[PDB]
Amino acid sequence: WIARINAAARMNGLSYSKLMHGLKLADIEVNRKMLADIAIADAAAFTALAEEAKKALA
Amino acid sequence: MMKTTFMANAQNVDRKWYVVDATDVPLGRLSAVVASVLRGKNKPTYTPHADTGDFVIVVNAEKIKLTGKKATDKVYYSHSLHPGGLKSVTAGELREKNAVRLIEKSVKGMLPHNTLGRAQGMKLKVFVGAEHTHTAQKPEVLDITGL
Amino acid sequence: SKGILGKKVGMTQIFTDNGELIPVTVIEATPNTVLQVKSVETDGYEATQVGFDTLREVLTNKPAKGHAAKANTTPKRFVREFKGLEGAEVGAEITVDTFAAGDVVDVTGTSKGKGFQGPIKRHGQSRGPMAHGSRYHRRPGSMGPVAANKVPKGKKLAGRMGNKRVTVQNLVIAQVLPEKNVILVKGNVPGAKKSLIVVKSAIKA
Amino acid sequence: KVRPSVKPICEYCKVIRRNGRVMVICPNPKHKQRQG
Amino acid sequence: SRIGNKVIVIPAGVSVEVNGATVTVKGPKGELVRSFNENITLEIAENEITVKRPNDTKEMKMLHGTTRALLANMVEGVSNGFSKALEMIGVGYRAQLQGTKLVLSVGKSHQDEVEAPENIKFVVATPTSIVVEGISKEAVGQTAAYIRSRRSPEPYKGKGIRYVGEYVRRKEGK
RNA sequence: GGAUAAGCGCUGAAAGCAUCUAAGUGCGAAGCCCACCUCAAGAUGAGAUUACCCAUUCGUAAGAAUUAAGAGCCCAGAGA
RNA sequence: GGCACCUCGAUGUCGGCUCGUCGCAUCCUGGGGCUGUAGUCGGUCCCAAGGGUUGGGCUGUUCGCCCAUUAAAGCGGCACGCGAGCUGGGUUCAGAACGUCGUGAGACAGUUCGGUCCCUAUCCGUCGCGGGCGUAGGUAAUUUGAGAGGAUCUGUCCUUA
Repeated sequence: WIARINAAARMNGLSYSKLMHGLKLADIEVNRKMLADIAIADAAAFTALAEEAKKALA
Repeated sequence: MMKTTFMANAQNVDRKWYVVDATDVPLGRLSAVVASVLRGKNKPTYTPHADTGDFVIVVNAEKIKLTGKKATDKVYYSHSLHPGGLKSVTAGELREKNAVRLIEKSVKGMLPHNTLGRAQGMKLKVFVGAEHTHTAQKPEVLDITGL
Repeated sequence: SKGILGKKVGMTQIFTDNGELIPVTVIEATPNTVLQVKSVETDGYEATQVGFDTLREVLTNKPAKGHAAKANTTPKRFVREFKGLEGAEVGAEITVDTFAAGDVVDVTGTSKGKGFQGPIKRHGQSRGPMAHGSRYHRRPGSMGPVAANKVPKGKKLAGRMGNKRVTVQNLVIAQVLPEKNVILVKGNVPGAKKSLIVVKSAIKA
Repeated sequence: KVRPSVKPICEYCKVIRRNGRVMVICPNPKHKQRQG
Repeated sequence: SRIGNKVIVIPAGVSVEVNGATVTVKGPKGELVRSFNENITLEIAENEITVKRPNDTKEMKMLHGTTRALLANMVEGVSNGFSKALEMIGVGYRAQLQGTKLVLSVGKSHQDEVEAPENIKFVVATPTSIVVEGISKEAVGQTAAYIRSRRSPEPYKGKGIRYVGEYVRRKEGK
C-alpha cells in the first residue's frame, strides 16, 4: 500500500512522509489504503488529492 | 471484502528502456536508485513477483566521484574454493580496465538477493566507454540527481 | 609458423656428430596442409586451424568434404591451430623445410594413456611402510584437518590418467637433418603411439 | 631508529607527519629516528 | 606565506595561455609548458602575475602560492636554464661523451650512461667535471638524481657525484 | 612488463627558509598482477567462427509421422 | 594455571608413520636503513610468508644432546593436525616381581616383562569418467577466453680483479 503510493507519489516527486504529513494537515480524509488503491488510473483522484495535500502543506 | 488488493502486473508486465548515465556520478547514489528502477520500485505497480525489471542501461562508466582515497583503499576480494583461495581485485585497479563488476557487484549488494534479484540484476545493461549498441529499440535517459 | 603436421613411428637412439650417442626420435614429416589465415577481425585470435591426415571416402562428412568447402580440395582428419603464421593458401600449404619459432622446440604432445592408477603411481607421494605389524602401505594419507567439517580439494589423490596433453619446453635438437619424410627430434618426445606431435616453439625462449 | 615515542634528539631537528607517518629530519646519519 | 602576496614579473614576453596547464613560458630555451595549479584561482596578470586567493586556509591560498613558485620556476627556469653541481670524484671514476646517451664509467661490468629526453645542452669538461642543462628545476634535479642512481658517494672517501654541500661526516677506521 | 611495500627523489607549500608531500612529479623488492604451462562457454552471459542439411507430408489449431545433414545401434580391435 | 558451561544411553586422551594447510613474532633466499660496519665477515632493525626450511645415533615420550651438513637446519596453529588411514614402545585391565608403605586386604607414574586396536561407505565432501536436458533449427568441426589451477627454490667456480 504505502510502497506503491510512494511509488506514484515519487512519480509526482513526492515523498510519503510529507505526503501523509499533508494528509494530517489535510481534510476529514485521513483515509489511507483505499488511497493506496488509487494506483490504477487515477491522475484525478491521485494527483488531485495530492494537490489537496499541496494546499494542506499550503 | 476479500480481494481489495491488486497486482495488475503479474502477467501483463511492462518493458521500458533507459539510457542512464553520468560520466563521474558517485557509486552508491547512482546504485541504489538504479536498483530502484531495476526493481521498478519507482513504477507505481509493485508486486513481490512483479517482474518490472527495467532495461537499465549505462554507458561511459569510467568514473565514480571517488571520495577519499577509495581508488587506493577500496580493495575488493574473492575466494576460489581451492584452499587458500584469496584472489583480490583491488581498489583503483581494473576500474580503468573493466569497470563493470566495479558496478554490478555493488548492485548485487543493492538488490534483493533472490531469483528475481538475480534476474534483473543479471539483466543489467552495462557499458564503460561506449555509444553503446542496439538502439533499434527505444532508449530513454533518466535523471541526474540522487533524488 | 611451424608446420609440424605429423606423428612419430617410435623412440630410438643414434650418434649424430663427434659420435655423441643421443636418444633420437623423428616425426613422419608429411606435407603441411594449412588452411587460410583467419585474422583477428572475424575472430579475435590469430591462429590457423590447420587440417591434416588425408582421409579416404569413408571417414569424411559433408562438413568434412564440406570442410573442403571453405577449404578448396582434399578433406583431412586432424585439425590443430598455430598462432604465428605466414599464410599461403586457403586449404593446403607449404611443407616441412621451413622453421619459424625455434630449435629449443617446446614440443607438444598428447601423453600415453596409462589408465587409472595407484595413488603413488604418478602422484608421487611416499608409499607406506611394509613391515613391523602395520596394515598401512599403498594408501596415500590423510587429507582433512579437524577444525573444519570438510575436506579440501587440490590434493591429488587418485585419477584415471594418461590422456593429458603436455607442452614440454625446450626439446634439444639443432637444425634438423631433413628428408622428404623425416624430422629428427630427441629422445623422450611426448605423446604416444600414433599421436600427432605438432609444436610451436620459444615461449620461455 | 624505530621508536614510537619520538622526542627531540638533536637541536634544530624537524618532526614530520610525512604520509601520516611521524618521521624525523636531522643532519646526522647516526640518528635518523624511524617512527614505527 | 610572504610568497603569493608578492609578485612575479614576467619579462621578455612569456606568452602564457591562461586556459589551464596551457600556461607557456618563453625564454632563450623558447616556448615551454609545465602545468597550472588545478584550473582555478590563477589570475595570470600581464607584465607580472597576481594570482588571487579564493580563501586563505592552507589548502586554499598556500597551494597556489605553491604555483607562484612553480610559474616562478617557469619564468626563471626558462630565463636561462641551468643545472646543479655534478663531479665524479673517484680514482678511476671517469666520464666522457657518447653522443647524447653518454658514458659514465664507474668500473662495473656494465657501462654507465646519461640520457635526457629533451635537454642535455651538455658538457663533459673532463672525466672529473661534468655539467648538463635543463629548464625545469624538477627535470634538472630528477636528472641529477638519475646521475646519483648508479653510484652513490661514501662515508669513507670521495665517491659518487658531487653536490657542493653534503656535510660529509666522513667515517673512518683502522 | 606493470603496480609497488619498505625505503630512497626533484620541485615545492603553512613556515619567503626548510621540507621525498600537501598538491605535481620519479626510482624502488623472490610481494601482487600479467607474462610460462594446464583446465576452460552448463562463461545459462550458454559465447565467436567454418561448413552442411535445408525448409518436408499429413485439416497440423494442437501436433503427428517421414527424413535430410548426419549421428548412432551392431561388430571388430587397441595408442584407450 | 583457574573456571565446571556440552561431552557418563561413549568427545578413544601419547609418541610416531603417511598426508598437509595456513599464520607470521622471517631461519635462508629479496630489498633497504643504521652501524662501535676500511673492507671480508659482522651486529642491528624496516618491508617481505613467492619458494625452501637436512639426514642419522640416543632418549617409548616431548624437551634435549651428539655427529656431519647446507640456503637455512624457523616458530606456531589446525581435536598437543589426522586410529570408520595405520602402529601400539606410554600410562590405561587381570599376572608376576622388586623397592617402599600399610598387620592385612592391598597400595605408592616408582621400575620392568607379558598383555585383547571391528566396521561389507548411506548422505555431504574428494578424485576421475559418464549419461538426460539446455545453449529458440538439426548438425559437424574450430578455437577465443569469463574464470580456475599448477609451477616458482637454491649452491659451486671463473671473469670482472
